[PDB]
Amino acid sequence: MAKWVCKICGYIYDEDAGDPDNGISPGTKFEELPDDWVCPICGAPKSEFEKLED
Ligand SMILES: [Fe+3]
Ligand SMILES: [O+]
Ligand SMILES: [O+]
Ligand SMILES: [O+]
Ligand SMILES: [O+]
Repeated sequence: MAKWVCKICGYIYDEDAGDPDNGISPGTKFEELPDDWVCPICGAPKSEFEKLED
């Protein structure tokens, strides 16, 4: 599945890994993240993430 990078701090949201400590199970697509989800490192909103793909 896809990876997305936080343009602020460099955290990688890996869809295969999810973010289970913050309520997101593995295999959760970025588009399916709640509107209130933020970067677990720096707190950046979803707007500041970019998908790693051409
Ligand atoms: Fe971040
Ligand atoms: O990706
Ligand atoms: O994970
Ligand atoms: O899941
Ligand atoms: O936002």
